[PDB]
Amino acid sequence: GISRDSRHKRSATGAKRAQFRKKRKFELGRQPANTKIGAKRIHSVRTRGGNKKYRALRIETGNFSWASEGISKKTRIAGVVYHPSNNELVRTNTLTKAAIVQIDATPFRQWFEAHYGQTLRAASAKIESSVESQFSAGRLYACISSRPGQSGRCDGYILEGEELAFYLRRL
Amino acid sequence: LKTLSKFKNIKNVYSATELHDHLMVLLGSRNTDVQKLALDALLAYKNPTLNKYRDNLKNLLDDTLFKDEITTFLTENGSQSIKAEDEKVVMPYVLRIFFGRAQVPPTSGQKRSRKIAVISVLPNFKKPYINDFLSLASERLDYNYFFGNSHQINSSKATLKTIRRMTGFVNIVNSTLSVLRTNFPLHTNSVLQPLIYSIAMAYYVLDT
Amino acid sequence: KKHLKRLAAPHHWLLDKLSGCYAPRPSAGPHKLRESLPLIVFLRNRLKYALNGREVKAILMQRHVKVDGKVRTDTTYPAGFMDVITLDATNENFRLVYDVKGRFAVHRITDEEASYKLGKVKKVQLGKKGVPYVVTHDGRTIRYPDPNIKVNDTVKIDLASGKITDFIKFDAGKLVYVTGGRNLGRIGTIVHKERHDGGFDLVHIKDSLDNTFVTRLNNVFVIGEQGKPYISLP
Amino acid sequence: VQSERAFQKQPHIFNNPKVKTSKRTKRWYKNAGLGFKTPKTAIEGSYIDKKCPFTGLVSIRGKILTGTVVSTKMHRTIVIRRAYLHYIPKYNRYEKRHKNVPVHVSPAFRVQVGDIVTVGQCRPISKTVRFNVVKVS
Amino acid sequence: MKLNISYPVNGSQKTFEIDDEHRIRVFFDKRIGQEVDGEAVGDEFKGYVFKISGGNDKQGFPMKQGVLLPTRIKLLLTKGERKRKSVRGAIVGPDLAVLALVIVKKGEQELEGLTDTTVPKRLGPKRANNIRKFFGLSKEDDVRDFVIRREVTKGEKTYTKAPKIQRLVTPQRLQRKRHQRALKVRNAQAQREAAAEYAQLLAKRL
Amino acid sequence: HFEDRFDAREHKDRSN
Amino acid sequence: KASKGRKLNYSVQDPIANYEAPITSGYKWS
Amino acid sequence: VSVYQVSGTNVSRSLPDWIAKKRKRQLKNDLEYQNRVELIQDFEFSEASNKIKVSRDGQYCMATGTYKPQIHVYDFANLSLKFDRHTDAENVDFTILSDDWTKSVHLQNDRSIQFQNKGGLHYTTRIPKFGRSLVYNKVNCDLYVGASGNELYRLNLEKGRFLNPFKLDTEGVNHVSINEVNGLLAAGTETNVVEFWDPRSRSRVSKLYLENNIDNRPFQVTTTSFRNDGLTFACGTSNGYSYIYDLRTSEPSIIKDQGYGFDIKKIIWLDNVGTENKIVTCDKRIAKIWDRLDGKAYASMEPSVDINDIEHVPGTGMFFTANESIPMHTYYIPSLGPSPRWCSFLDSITEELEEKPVYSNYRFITRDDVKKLNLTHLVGSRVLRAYMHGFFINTELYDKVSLIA
RNA sequence: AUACAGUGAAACUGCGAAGCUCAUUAAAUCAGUUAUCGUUUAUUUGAUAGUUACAUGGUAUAACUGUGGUAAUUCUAGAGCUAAUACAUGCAAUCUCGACCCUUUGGAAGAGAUGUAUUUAUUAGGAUGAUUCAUAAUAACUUUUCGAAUCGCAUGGCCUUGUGCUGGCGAUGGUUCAUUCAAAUUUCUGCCCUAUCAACUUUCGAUGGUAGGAUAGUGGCCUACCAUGGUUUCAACGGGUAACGGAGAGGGAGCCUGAGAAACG
Ligand SMILES: [Mg+2]
Ligand SMILES: [Mg+2]
Ligand SMILES: [Mg+2]
Repeated sequence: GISRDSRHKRSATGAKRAQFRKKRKFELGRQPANTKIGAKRIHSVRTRGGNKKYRALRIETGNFSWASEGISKKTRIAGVVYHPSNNELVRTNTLTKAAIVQIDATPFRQWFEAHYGQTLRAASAKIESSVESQFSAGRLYACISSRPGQSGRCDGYILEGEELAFYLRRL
Repeated sequence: LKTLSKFKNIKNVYSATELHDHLMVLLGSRNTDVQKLALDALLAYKNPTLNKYRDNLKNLLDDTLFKDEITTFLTENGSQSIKAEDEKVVMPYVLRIFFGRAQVPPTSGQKRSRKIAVISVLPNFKKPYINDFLSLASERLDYNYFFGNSHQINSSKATLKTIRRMTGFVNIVNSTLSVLRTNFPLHTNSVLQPLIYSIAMAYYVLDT
Repeated sequence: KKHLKRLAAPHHWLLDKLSGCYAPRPSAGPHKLRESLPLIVFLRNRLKYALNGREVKAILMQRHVKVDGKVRTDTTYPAGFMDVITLDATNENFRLVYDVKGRFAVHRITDEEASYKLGKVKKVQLGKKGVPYVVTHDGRTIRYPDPNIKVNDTVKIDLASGKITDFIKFDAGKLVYVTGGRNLGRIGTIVHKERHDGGFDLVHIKDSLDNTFVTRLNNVFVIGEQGKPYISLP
Repeated sequence: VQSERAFQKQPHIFNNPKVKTSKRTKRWYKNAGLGFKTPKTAIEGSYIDKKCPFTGLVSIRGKILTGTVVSTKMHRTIVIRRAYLHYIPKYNRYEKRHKNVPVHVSPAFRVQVGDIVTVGQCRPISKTVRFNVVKVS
Repeated sequence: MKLNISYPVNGSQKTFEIDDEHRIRVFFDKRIGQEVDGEAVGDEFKGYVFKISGGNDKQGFPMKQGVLLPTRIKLLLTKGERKRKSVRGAIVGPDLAVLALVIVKKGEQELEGLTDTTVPKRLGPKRANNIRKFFGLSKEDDVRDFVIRREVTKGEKTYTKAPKIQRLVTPQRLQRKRHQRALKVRNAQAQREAAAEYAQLLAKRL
Repeated sequence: HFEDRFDAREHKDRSN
Repeated sequence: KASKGRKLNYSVQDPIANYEAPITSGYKWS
Repeated sequence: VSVYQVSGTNVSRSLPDWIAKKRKRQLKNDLEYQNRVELIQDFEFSEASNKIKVSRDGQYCMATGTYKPQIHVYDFANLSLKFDRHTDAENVDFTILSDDWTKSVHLQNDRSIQFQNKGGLHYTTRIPKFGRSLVYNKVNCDLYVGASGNELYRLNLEKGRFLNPFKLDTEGVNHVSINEVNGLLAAGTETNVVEFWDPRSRSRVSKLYLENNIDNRPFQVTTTSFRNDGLTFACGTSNGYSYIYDLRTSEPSIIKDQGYGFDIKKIIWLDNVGTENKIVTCDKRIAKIWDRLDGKAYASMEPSVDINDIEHVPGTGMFFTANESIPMHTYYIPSLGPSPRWCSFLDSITEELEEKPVYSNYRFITRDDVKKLNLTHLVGSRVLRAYMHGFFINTELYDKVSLIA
């Protein structure tokens, strides 16, 4: 039922186009994968060619990257906090690209203590005040950079600097 | 071993404790099938705390769920984490199970990942328990004679088997150091002197 | 589509239009369908060695025909430009070159000439593990090229090993062969390469009679220096 | 610059807050070729435009056209007009015709209604836009 | 209703028509997989235990396990494609023309057609390890000597037929494995040689 | 803009 | 604003016209 | 009492459902799998089930799925799937207008209302803003749709026309319910208030401000339900309490908490079964039956996986629940009432069933809430029982301490 | 032919299955031409993967044997077998810097170094006019992919006589890239009468921006927020047409396979 053909749309001049042919299989679309936080459930979708897509209908963990320290850790996702496109996705805890989520800080905190030998030489260990505050809270704000409905992952990166300040204002 | 598990009262056998000790050794064996049999006989002994976490231990032995169970069952502050009271009873079983997984050779990409996963759960453990895991690695290496005497190596200990065991031990210590880093718990008996005897072992072999 | 009408068959084959209903459809291969001469046409309608398709099939199954030194048994194998066809029973070696009209001409050559061919470098890139390679016009991927080799150059390929023996850069004053457009088959020397970025480049070519013509870059095949072609011309 | 619900940034350009070597945000830019000089206001600007030929992920390839801006009432796009003479054989005479082309304009270019703009083809930016302003005059 | 009773240890099987309704009643309301005592079914069946395995009704439609009804229903069954077919429920009832039973345990008396008769296996092992398991062969012993052979007599001609052993270790497999290893090694040698030659060419250029 | 497309009719003789 | 239905349109929609019929008896209570 | 799980996931939570089936294929040799009884064939959605509803005729069931979003209709007489119908977007809510499965209205998550008929999708319409709940008034023949906006949009199926929408004072309506005997309406606002409207006129009769002495944190009214008699009303708060109100009075007759602190999704009155003073309250985690007047737990249904909805076949002890797992769990309580007519012999095989078994009776506290409530001194005592991250507590004693703190 | 060895029903695997009849539509069909740095691509062709084993299990059944049900079908259940290129599982090296400058091709102490695929983050950046392109590295991720438990013909070279070591030509498989065969969108241009057809489009997107969803991908293709735009007297829109000068397989709706179909299944 979902189609991506442009024939149904009006022309630039405003003329109403008539149906030129039936819907084809080379111009199809599939239902959106409304990913949600929960026990991992993924659905394999056979695409054009022999290729396959993974439909993350539910996912509770993701590989999140602390870019400043150049590390990546697998962490549980707590919940969606803010989504630029629609607030309904925030309300229903839907995971999609660009969604701002809250992630467990335990692995990152452990790594920081192990590497720098300091609870969260001193100049290097210094980090932004906001990130330290979040670490004290127990949850870090991160942005999803993967497309869960396509690759079946919920990978992302920790907010920092101007991005973090901007979103904090938005929150 | 399947017969041992089927005993109605394994606790009441002629030598239950000595059997229990050997069962623990098998639980650490590299062959996961032995672990399942060895674990099964251990569960035949009636112990409430173990019975509570029986499914989690079984999941750990299962290969398909080994990764999921660790992140859920063992993660610090996680909901499925063992209670502080029950750490003492369950952790010795956990350490052996992880020890057997570590002994599994890294012959494929999957096996390499499984070895990494085993070493990555250590920071969740408390320092006394991490020291125990290092101790388990060093029990096989026989070094008390070396430091007891005036630091001379025995020729009989000089065999290709011993070096293989030492290479296995040192690799675990390297992996542990990479993860824990400054938090690594260092003890003379558990880590340092098995390490030192290993270096002394290599020099004697290389020259002789 | 899988069937080709003879009137719809390509010009450069020279096939008679009234032979019948269907013409051979070249199979997929090193050369494009519209730029290839299938072996059935070459053996039957050009050399006249075979009187019908079945005889060509018999010849091929006898393994007498080699294309670029490799035995080919598919009747519609798409032989093409600069391809060496060897029949050892006759001790005949042929090279395919368009004529001024724009049609493949069966040009006999020596054994030494049959030993090598010329390939226009269509692409140059680094492969996995950082191994440079070149893609030629005939689909040959040759690894470890000479660093001076670039796109649009010509490489002399030894058929036995499939290795580059020598190369010729694309530059003014080089002898060039036209492989497309109305000037297909003409031979000349480069004069100027007019460049339009984001659009088709142009090359001006002067023949020995001093006539000058313009052709797109893609349709140019460097074959040697002026007065010293690397291949025997008909 | 940050006038949207989402944070505007040049994708895959990372500014390390920890290092803080330079005050200026790192900026990535490219030259579109064709001897089209990449304007400095793109190089030292502050805008973010995914469809800008110099700082966005859009490549200029294909036909290059010229036209006169006729409308600039929409955001980051304009409507240019290309005029020509159409031949009528029945009366053997030419008559003036025109076609309106919507063209995306990067904010690095300032265009008024009437100036002459040279534009380059690119992938479909929207329903009707297939050209990108690459030079103004 | 007819009782199709099978003794799988012997491999035997025989049908008993039961005219009186009483045995049929004691069978009623059970399910496939349950067990019944033969003594209720009759004295000749005294001491026997019968497991209900399936059956067919008066209209020929089978019983299906997992469907819990005494009547027929149209279920969506597969022989990926699925078709809707009528099938009877798993509850034994008066509408069954034939009921299939398996003898789990033998009783005091021996049934004439089942317990007293044997039917040999049709075929024997064909993989080498299956032969070893059947005869318990040691590794040193060769399966080739223990292959089961059958005699076939056509007219006055007579000869033995034996199966082709599968997964048998033969020189050909060893040669193939050695060839594959050698091919891989040679390929690696050649690629390293080419890389070294390219490196020397670059050194000359530099 | 020049097409540079080979035309069969030009090369064919039209003497007939 | 009217596009995509974001504003409410009160024109009759033929396919759902007379989709369901009201119950004449009414609510159980008087 | 005893709860029997006729179908569902017999495997625990950490075990993933999908692996078990492949290992179950390896374990196909097991006699129990052969002897397993399935009430309804293909009673499982591909990955999860959103909503389940039983036709008023009693002979059909309908349910909605996750991927590809689809509608399953089950024929009880044939104990199988009649058909499955894919949809363009996932379903938030739906209602079955006809006594059978023929006519239904489905509220999708893409802001569109879809009318499904016997042949297929009859018509699709879009409301101004995203909907969260849906209800249909038989007498007035109007379909009422809650939404993110304050308006409560009104669609008349007789006239085929959208009409004046009721203007709620607050923004948003989580749930809307209609009282059959009365005609009243309720709307669950995001703020702790429930607004009652009249369909006869278009007027707000009154509002209830839910009062929670135990918990001071903000909460939303997740669900609302009207009892058959018409003078009793049930509310569900996001914090995890259920309020039963006699409409004439303005105070809660009883406040019972599930204890896990999760939202209350569905509230059902088990008036048909007998001993009408029984009610069901469902979280994601647990759905418990408890006595209306006194607040004593009759029974509990703890599936391993989360609960998206629970539905009760009228007059019987059987319950269907829409879950996050592939199978849709169905629970049979023989004590509550007889098994449905269609599965008559389910009673005979009660022994074979799982016979699954404290969580419902007692309250649960998070570790953080223990510190705030000054319950740390209690820790290590009989009064509280350790459950996983948090420690259980007696319901009444929790109220006293939260009043203290 | 004492495992079988020629031929071979049945059965299990692999490959391919992709004329008619109705309607009608003015450069939305079609023709020429452009782009894909914006995509998928079986097959052909050329390159391309050193990271219990003298060979594992049924976690396996068919054809087949035999017992039956039915009025009956390319309708059926029970009992008993047995195989794979079906289904699952699975295993004593090389290259650099190179002292000793010992021998001056040369050997050589030691120090090092060593898959691929998906997803995300970060660093460096030979090819094109142009790229966040090719490629490499770091840290993790994965329902972690792939990295010959296969077959035919022949029986050579060695010796350490064990059937010990080492082997020739082919078939079938497999990762990635390119090529070929295709497909999908896409730039510009292209002979009717018309104003007695001057507004059309936002009419459940019209024109455009930001983000997301989906797609093989670009794209209002769809969705949330935002701006009010877009075509037109240089003829938009509408109307007529010797515009034969696109649709369906009983009727609508939903789904499945494949490299390729919304399949004449
Ligand atoms: Mg009959
Ligand atoms: Mg190939
Ligand atoms: Mg977009």
